[PDB]
Amino acid sequence: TVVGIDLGTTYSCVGVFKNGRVEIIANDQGNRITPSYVAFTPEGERLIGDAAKNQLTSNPENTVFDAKRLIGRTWNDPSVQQDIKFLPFKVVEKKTKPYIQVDIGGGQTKTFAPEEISAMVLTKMKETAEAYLGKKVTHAVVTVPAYFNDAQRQATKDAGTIAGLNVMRIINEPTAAAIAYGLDKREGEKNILVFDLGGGAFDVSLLTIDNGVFEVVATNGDTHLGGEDFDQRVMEHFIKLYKKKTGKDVRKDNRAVQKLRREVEKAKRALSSQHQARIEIESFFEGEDFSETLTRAKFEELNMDLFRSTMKPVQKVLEDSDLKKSDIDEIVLVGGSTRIPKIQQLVKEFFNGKEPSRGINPDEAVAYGAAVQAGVLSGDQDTGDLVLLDVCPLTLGIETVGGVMTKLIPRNTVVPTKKSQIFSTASDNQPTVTIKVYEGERPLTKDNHLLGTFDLTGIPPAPRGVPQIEVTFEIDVNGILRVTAEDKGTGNKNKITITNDQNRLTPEEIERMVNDAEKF
Ligand SMILES: Nc1ncnc2c1ncn2[C@@H]1O[C@H](COP(=O)(O)OP(=O)(O)O)[C@@H](O)[C@H]1O
Repeated sequence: TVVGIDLGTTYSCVGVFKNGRVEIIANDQGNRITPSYVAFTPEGERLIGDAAKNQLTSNPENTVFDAKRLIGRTWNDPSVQQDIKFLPFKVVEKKTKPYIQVDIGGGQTKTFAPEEISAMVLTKMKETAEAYLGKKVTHAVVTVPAYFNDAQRQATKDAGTIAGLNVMRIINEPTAAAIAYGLDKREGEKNILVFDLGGGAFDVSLLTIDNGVFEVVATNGDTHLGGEDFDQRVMEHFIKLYKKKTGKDVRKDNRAVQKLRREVEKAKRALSSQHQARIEIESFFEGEDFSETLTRAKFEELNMDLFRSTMKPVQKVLEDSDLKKSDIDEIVLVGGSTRIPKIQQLVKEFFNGKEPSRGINPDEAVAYGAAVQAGVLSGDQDTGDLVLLDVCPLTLGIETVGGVMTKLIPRNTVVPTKKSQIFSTASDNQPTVTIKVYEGERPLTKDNHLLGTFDLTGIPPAPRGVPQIEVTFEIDVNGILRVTAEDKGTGNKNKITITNDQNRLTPEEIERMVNDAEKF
C-alpha cells in the first residue's frame, strides 16, 4: 500500500486511500497531524513530534524544527541567514550547506543535514501508517511546495530515501489540494485558483479541472513566506520593545526567545477569532516576567507588508494564464495561515467580493490529495480516473556572454519535458566545456538562482569548433533536472561524461545516514 505524506514546515500528515475513501491516519497520541519536530534529550533519546515540541522551552538548543526552511538551500542563501536569528539550534556550514549541530547526551555532539531531520519526520509518518495498516510501507507520494526549486525537490526525495521510502512521486501542494477539492466533480471545465499559505511557504496555482483531468496552467510563489514569518515579526517586535524598555538584549538566551515563540503562536491563533490576546511569560529573562497585550490591529500592522505581498503572485498567475479575475470559478484556500481574517479579506477584495469554496479543511486538503494520488498510482480501481498535468515552476536558462540568461525551458511548461542543444569548443584540444544552468525569470543570470555548473568531460583532441556535443536537458515528472550528452561528430564517437557542482547526496552518503539514524 502506497501512502500519501504531507511533509509540512510545521506539521506533517499521512493518509491512505482504502475502500473508496481517504483515511487520515491518527498517530500514537490520537492526533491527525504530527509536529515536524525532532529533539535529543540529555539522557540520549530521540523524540519526534508532539513529545519533541513539548520540551522546546526547557531544551531549546537540542530541539530541531523548521528543517523545511533549510532543506535544499546553500549556506549564503539570505532566507537561511535571516532564519538563524530565530532558531535555537546551532546552524553550521558544511559542504556549502546549512547543517544542524546538536548535543546528544554525554558531552557528545552530532551534525545533521536538513535532509536527515526531515527523514526522521518521514520515518515517524511511515511508522504511523504501518501501525494502522498492520504491514510494512515501502512506497509513498510526498508533497512539496509548487515553487520549490530543483535542489529543494531532490533534497526532499533524498529524505524519503533515507527514511526507507521509494518516493514514487513528488506532488506539488496546490495540485494535491485541487484533487481534494475536485475529485468526483462531474461539472463542466472550471478555472480553479488555489491560494496555499502554510507554515513556511506560499504557492498560488491556477488549474483547469474537467471530469478528473487536472491541468496546472500557471504557478507562482515564495518559498520563504508563511506562518513562521508572521510569528517571527511579532517576536522581533517584542525583543526590540524589551531592549528599549529595560536595556536587556534577550536574543542570545534561547529559552527566552523560544518561550516568546510559544506565546506568540498561541496569540496569533487566538487573534483569528478574538480582537485581543494576552502574552504571559513567567521567568522570561533573568527570572523576570513578561506581560503584553497583542491586539489584532497590532498583529496586522506588524505583518501588513507580508500579507499584502501575497497578492503579487496572484497577479503574476493571472497575467501568465491570460485570464481575468471574473474567469476564476472557485477560490480554494489551503494552509493553516489562510485562517487569518486579514488574509481572507485581502483575497476576497482582490476578487471583487467572491467567497472561497466551502467543505475544505485548509490544514488537511494537501494530505487528502496526496493520499488519492498514492491510491491511483498503486493501481486502485475504486478511485475516479485521475489525469494530472503539472508544470515546472521556474524558467531554466543557460548563462551566455555578458552574464545573460538565455532561456532553455520556460516557466509553466508541462513536465516531463526536454530540450537539446549542440555545444562545441572555443580552443584547440579543449578537453572540457562548462555550462552554467540558472532558474529564474530575470534577464541577467546574477539576478537568478544557480541550479548547477555542468562540465562536459572527455572531449577528444580536435581543432576549435570541430566537436559537436548534443546536450539534453530533461525535467522529469517530479520537476527534477537530468543533463546528458552525446557525441554527434563524424567518425569515432567518444564517451562524454558530465560532472556537476550540485553536491548530490551519493548512495554511499545516504547509506551512512541510514546507519547513523538507526543508532537512535
Ligand atoms: N487559527 C489560526 N490562525 C492563524 N494561523 C494558524 C491558525 N491555525 C494554524 N495556523 C498556522 O498555519 C501554519 C501551519 O499550516 P498547516 O497547513 O497546518 O501546516 P504546514 O504548513 O506545516 O503543512 C502555522 O504557521 C500555524 O501557525
